[PDB]
Amino acid sequence: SGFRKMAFPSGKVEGCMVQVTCGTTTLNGLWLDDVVYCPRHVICTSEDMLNPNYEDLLIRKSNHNFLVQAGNVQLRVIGHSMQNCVLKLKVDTANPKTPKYKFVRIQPGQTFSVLACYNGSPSGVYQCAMRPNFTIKGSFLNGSCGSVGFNIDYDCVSFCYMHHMELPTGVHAGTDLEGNFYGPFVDRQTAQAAGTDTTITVNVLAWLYAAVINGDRWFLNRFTTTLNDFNLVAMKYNYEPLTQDHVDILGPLSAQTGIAVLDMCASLKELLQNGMNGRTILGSALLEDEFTPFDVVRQC
Amino acid sequence: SGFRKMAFPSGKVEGCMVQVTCGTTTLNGLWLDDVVYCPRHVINYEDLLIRKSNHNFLVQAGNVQLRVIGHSMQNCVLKLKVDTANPKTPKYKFVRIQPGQTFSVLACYNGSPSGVYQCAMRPNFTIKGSFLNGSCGSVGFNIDYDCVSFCYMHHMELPTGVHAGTDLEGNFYGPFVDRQTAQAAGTDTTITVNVLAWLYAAVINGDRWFLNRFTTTLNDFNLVAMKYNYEPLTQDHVDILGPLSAQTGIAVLDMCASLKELLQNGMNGRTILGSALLEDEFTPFDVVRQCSGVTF
Ligand SMILES: CN(C)CCOc1ccc2c(NC(=O)Cc3cccc(Cl)c3)cncc2c1
Ligand SMILES: CN(C)CCOc1ccc2c(NC(=O)Cc3cccc(Cl)c3)cncc2c1
Ligand SMILES: [Cl-]
Repeated sequence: SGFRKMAFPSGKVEGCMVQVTCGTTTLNGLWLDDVVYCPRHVICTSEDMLNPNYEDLLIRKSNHNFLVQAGNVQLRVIGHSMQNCVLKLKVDTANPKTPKYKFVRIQPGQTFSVLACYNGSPSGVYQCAMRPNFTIKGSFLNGSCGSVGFNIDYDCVSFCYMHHMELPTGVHAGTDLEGNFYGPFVDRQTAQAAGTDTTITVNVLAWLYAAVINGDRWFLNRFTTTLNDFNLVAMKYNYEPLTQDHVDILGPLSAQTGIAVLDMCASLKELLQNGMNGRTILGSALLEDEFTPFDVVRQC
Repeated sequence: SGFRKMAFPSGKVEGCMVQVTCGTTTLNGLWLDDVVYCPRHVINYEDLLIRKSNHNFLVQAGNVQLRVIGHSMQNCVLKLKVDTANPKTPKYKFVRIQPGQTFSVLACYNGSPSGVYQCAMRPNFTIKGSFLNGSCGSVGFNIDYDCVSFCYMHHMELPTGVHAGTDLEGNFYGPFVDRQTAQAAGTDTTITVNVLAWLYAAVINGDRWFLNRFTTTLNDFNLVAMKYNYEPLTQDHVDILGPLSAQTGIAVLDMCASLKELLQNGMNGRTILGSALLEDEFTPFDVVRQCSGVTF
């Protein structure tokens, strides 16, 4: 019993964190086999950030300009290449702590653990989700760039995010491990703003099923709804549309609790209309959207 | 920017988790040097233990079976002497924490770490954890520099869904016993010094709507706080909040008048750090650590 925001154990990722220095800029790198992956803006000065020409900046660099430090040991850079917004530094030593891993690009609504690092040293681990507007609501300070997001399903680490920047509203933007940004962002100091954010509907419904599994039923009702009527109501509260794929994904939790997805959609509509009335659901006074249907089944 | 419930990196603890089986019972153990620590309920405990032999305890570290060469009981923890020292044993200490203090939990099943979360020792000595059957022996910890301080070992779930356990010397937190009997957590209270620390974290992050021009005496604040089931605020707590008070320019008793108005009037449809409730599971040290980026 109980329901917590749970992160994956970070050990397999801690053994991969290194510090990367280029000129006056220092950030974090991910050392897997003989390659260190880091944001390409490590080659930039703050002056270069408005309109950097990364190809022009990188051709001017030599291997010995990149200072890589793994713990108290200096790694030797023997090559470099740029792949989208990530720099891949070939090193002379393979990481003996390299776990079984994959690079995965996630969709909005998906959750992952973040190992926040500074100077190649892990400082903390927290759980978060890719927002519908492609930002993450992280907890990051200057020097956290290169900190990674991951999932550990079984013994394989799936790296899905690398931190690159903080937007003016305090939210964060980054790329997958192939250097492709999530969202319409660029690694440039230019007028960029996150689009209006919305609530991850399929995740709130999963969390309502978690509340039912944990004994809480106060919010249930005798009503059902059509998917279209639910979406018409949900849009008004800045909730993401619920698709038939989401209804299908909620099938197992619906079968376990005996509450049809559209019946649970009707409790959600009522909660949006009424508020919580001094009550809580799983210790929260707000509707939680950072637990996927998969996370609920795994934890409960 | 941003404020998350953050746990310590769990790596140094993952390398210590093992599975312990005795008869039909399987739970988790903590392998430090040549000793495996686990809840004694895995087996009148001294009468039950005298009947056991070393080979009855099946200890598994990954895909390797460890040989038990001895055993002893210390309070509610069983200490299994093994023939192999853990090469991954980190620098560690066993520490007993106070209510209000926070720690990270590495939840395990079958000696395998499944998750890490951050939590607080409630004033009623329970923890609001997330645990299923088989989680027993999962440990709570903090990290100071490169030293792991083990402070909690999970033993059981109470009827209300909250959890109870011991320090690593086997002493329970709270008035609990490790047996099947009618036990209930006492009425819980809010950790006042922690809510104030989280209000300072909100100010540091740009959330100031709850600030007011007023101040209060410590006595008047405590008279009001005792009415809302909030823990008393001591002069030690006021002293501990000193650094955050100096950084934000808001005196502790000035922040108390804000908390008093929040208790009497409510949040009024507003949120603080994305929450509609007052959060009490961040200590003043956790706030300074997260808002400064201390590493391990
Ligand atoms: C001042 N106040 C907002 C405190 C927090 O300050 C910060 C300041 C910087 C942060 C950061 N770094 C960058 O954004 C660097 C950068 C700049 C332009 C483009 C790119 Cl691609 C990269 C990352 N994460 C968090 C950061 C919090
Ligand atoms: C509510 N229930 C239907 C679902 C959750 O099931 C549980 C069931 C058991 C849980 C558990 N184990 C024990 O309590 C075992 C035990 C029994 C009596 C005395 C002692 Cl000292 C130990 C630990 N942590 C979580 C547990 C969640
Ligand atoms: Cl995905």
